[PDB]
Amino acid sequence: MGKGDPNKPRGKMSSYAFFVQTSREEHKKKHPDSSVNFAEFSKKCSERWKTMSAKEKSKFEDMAKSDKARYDREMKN
Repeated sequence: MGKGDPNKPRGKMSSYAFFVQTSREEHKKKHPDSSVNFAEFSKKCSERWKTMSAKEKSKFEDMAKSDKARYDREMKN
């Protein structure tokens, strides 16, 4: 609806975005000569994120809501 703005801030994030952001940071540790683009990796992380349970996904859902609520106390109230 309205993410990129000229002066206003941007939208919020989510747990699905932190998954590829945290899974990509743990790739260079064992992938110095490997091209892991977003699709070449987001395709594999989706197979695990879709099978992951609430016991593991909770670690990403708690980090996404922490920033998602911060946007409510920025332009409104």
